Amino acid sequence: STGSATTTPIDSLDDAYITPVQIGTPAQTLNLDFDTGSSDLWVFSSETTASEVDGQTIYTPSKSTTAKLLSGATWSISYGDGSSSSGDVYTDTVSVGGLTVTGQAVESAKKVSSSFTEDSTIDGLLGLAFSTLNTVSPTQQKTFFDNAKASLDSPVFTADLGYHAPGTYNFGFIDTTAYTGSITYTAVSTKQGFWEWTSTGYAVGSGTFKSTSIDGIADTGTTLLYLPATVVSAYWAQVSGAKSSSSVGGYVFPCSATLPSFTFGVGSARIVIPGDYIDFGPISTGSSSCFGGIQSSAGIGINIFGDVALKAAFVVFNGATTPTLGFASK
Ligand SMILES: NCc1ccc(C(F)(F)F)cc1
Ligand SMILES: NCc1ccc(C(F)(F)F)cc1
Repeated sequence: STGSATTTPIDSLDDAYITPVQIGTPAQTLNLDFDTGSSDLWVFSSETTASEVDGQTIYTPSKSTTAKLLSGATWSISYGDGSSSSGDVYTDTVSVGGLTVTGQAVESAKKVSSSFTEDSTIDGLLGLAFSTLNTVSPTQQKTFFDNAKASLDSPVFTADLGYHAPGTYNFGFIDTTAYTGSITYTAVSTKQGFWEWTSTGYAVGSGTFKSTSIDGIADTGTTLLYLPATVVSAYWAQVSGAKSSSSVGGYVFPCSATLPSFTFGVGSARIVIPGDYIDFGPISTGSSSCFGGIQSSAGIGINIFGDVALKAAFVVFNGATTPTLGFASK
């Protein structure tokens, strides 16, 4: 079987993408952030502290005839940005675009950090990294993808994120009408639990392609592109007036400038990120300084191919026994 769902940017900057997901019987529809950088399906719920909820749709297990409390199980997660949440665990039926999984672990948030409370458009996360990163204790739980793998026609899902426009998450099949040319596949290391791969190099604008290995993760749950300091310096050196700002915490540039494109290598193929994709607008309302979509990974410890890069391509997450990542222009 297969599944297909539309994903929609939450704001005018493509800061995140939400996808409707049906939980429980009868269905309770929540808009979740599909995150290939984590492995927990957690939701705002009727158990979440009342002061920590500001407009989100909540999951109510007491109204679901298929929800079962997973006795003794707890979860606690901390994200690379300092976000955090925790609670208990239910099992319930979960459907994504027609694709249904029974007995999926649904982690009910009892406490959420402020960054989640202030985001009224995101009702929770659906993790799509490898199940070894799941935080449920004492019994680790499988992701939605891992539980659906056996029933899928093909053990793959694809991300087709839009630039200021809706996109598509497909489960179980590859839409050959959604990309141009061929798909270039590259090896994935699962040793850290991520969709970790190695890019073959980069180029800035119309400049020479620099062949160099960049190890990083494909993360739909991260907004920006985080690359080594040498690469990021070479990019912003081509933008007049650009500078790294300690008070802002990243590279900023004059909003009147035009940004060059950024190319990254996938094997022998090249994915081109248009310069417009790197513009994330004024650092504050009315400011003439704009925030850059390519930032240094030095403070993070790992390079992250976030939405800025991924939305420039059709991306195949091949969860075969030897997992691979496929990239294609679109
Ligand atoms: N999108 C989930 C995520 C967030 C942060 C990280 C970090 F910081 F650990 F790399 C990995 C995955
Ligand atoms: N990378 C996972 C993630 C996704 C969204 C958020 C936000 F936007 F809610 F802060 C935090 C962490």
